[PDB]
This record gives sequence, C-alpha cells and structure tokens, in this order.
Amino acid sequence: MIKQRTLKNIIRATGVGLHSGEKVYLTLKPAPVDTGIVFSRTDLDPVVEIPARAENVGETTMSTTLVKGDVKVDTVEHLLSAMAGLGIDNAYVELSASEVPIMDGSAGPFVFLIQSAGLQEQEAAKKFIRIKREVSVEEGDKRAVFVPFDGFKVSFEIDFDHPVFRGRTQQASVDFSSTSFVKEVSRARTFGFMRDIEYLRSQNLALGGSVENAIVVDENRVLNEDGLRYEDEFVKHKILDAIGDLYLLGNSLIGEFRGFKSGHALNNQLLRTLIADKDAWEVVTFEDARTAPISYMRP
Ligand SMILES: C[C@@](CCN1Cc2cc(C#Cc3ccc(CN4CCOCC4)cc3)cn2C1=O)(C(=O)NO)S(C)(=O)=O
Ligand SMILES: [Zn+2]
Repeated sequence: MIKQRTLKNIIRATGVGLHSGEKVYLTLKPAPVDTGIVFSRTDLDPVVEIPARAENVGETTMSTTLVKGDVKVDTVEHLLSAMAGLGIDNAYVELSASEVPIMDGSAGPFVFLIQSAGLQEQEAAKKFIRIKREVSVEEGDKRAVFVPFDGFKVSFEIDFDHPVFRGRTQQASVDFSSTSFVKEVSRARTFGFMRDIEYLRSQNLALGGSVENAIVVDENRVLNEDGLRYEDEFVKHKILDAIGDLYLLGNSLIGEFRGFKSGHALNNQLLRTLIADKDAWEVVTFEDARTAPISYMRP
C-alpha cells in the first residue's frame, strides 16, 4: 500500500520571519499516523497546537497565516509546499515565534533539511483527496480551479504589465508524473516589487525582507545581483505557493489546480468551496503502489 510518511529524525532550522523580522527556531519532529502537519508555538504557556488545515486559516494578506484564538503562525506556505512536495503526512512543526523563517525565500532549504533527516513510512494507508468534479472560485480577474485529473498537476499564470514579465515566462504547467517538485519548483524564491515593498516598509511590514530572501523587482529590472534560479522563477514561485496552500487540505491531491493571478486569499476560498462541495471530492488509498497515479520519491 502507499504508506503515510513522517520524518525519520528531528530537523532544526533557524532564521528570521519575512514580515515580523523576528529570529525563530523551527523544529520539525516525527508524528503519529493521521496527525497531519501540526504547528506548535513552544514560546507560549500552554503550548498552542494549530493543525495546518484550511479551517485554521486567518489572514491571507501577503502570506497564509494559521490562527487558534489569537495565536498566529504566519508564512506557512513555503514550508507546507516542501512538506507536500516530499509527501509528508504527519509532522509537528515547533516554532519559538509567530512566523516560519523565510530562509532563502524558497522551499529549497526546507526540502534539503527534511531529506537530510530522511522520511519514515508508517504502517497506515496514505489518504489522498481525489477531485471528482471541477470546482472553481473567481474574484474579479483572479481565478483558481480544481479539475479532475489522474495525477497531480499545477498550472499557473501571472499577468504583470512590466518589462521583466513580457514573454512565455508568465504561465507554467507542472505535471508531478513527469517533473520533480525538488528540481523544478522547490528553489523558486518569493518576489516583490520595489514600490510595494517601499509601501510595506513605510508600514513597518516586511521587516525580515532582503535580496538574500526575495527577488526584488523595480520598474524595469531584477535588483538581485546574482540572477534567477529559473527563467520562469516568478511563476514557479506562485506554483510553490499554491502547492503549500493546497496542502491545508491535509492530504495529497489527485487532481489539477489551475491558478490565474491567484494568491493565498483565493487559494483558501478555493479550499473552503472544495471542502463544502462533498460531491466534488473523495478520499482514496492505494492497496497497490503500482496502480496509483502518483509516485513519491523513496522515503
Ligand atoms: C505573497 C507573495 C510575496 C510575499 N512577500 C515577498 C516579499 C519580499 C519583501 C521584502 C522586502 C525587502 C527588501 C529589501 C529591503 C532593504 N533592506 C532591508 C534591511 O536589510 C537589508 C535590505 C527591505 C525589505 C516582502 N515580501 C512579501 O510580503 C508570496 O510569495 N507569498 O508566499 S507573492 C510572490 O506575491 O505570492
Ligand atoms: Zn511565496
């Protein structure tokens, strides 16, 4: 059978919150079967546990934030993207502060730390959410859609009227049958525009931000000196963001996501509509790895 996965070993990282600018210790630990991903604020008494689930999403301005009460865990999307892309079902994520560290602004540091520790298959059937019926949400020109698909595929289109964007670099489609999360998406860094970042800075937002954890784009160029990791890094990053947000379902998806200028807010509205639409999805398991439409790397 395809088995639930957790970590083989504890993983530890240090960094800074992109938005808060606070130093944060992150500790990933193994977790039992059917736990899901569960964030823990270890700086609080008592320690507050927030499942990484759609129902615990609060704020979706410039990040995906989980909330229990007024306890926040901010910027969960890049770490959850890493978790989803390596097929982790169960894990405790301990934070010493309200935000997940930004690291290099990608999921690469997280994928590397997790794969360093190794994955452990557990003696329970991995449960997948299969999309049975198309579900789409829209708000103005933004759109996000789940479509039935025998596999896991993510397509994303951005529309910036800007010298850096103008080309085929504005749409990408990744079929995880064909194409490695780790090699093609995981290293895609977050990005912002100089005028929007100056606005945020004026509001004492973006306190952890720099060219070391973000692609900074002005009116005409990428400001970062050392270049892009990918010709289409920007759209790849939005794909990374979508994978992380989608993982708030709590299970790997057998289905296709298509995003047009979608972000955390619309992704969350998509999850909420999917969840509500019980005819559009079913939970499945695979007795036999060989008949599954998804293959995950060896643990
Ligand atoms: C929502 C987004 C973007 C989210 N972002 C990307 C992002 C970058 C940023 C910044 C900054 C900054 C840069 C330079 C400086 C000058 N000094 C500062 C002091 O140290 C030396 C540099 C100060 C601040 C803030 N910021 C942010 O909110 C995402 O990826 N979600 O997961 S997306 C791509 O739109 O979907
Ligand atoms: Zn992001």
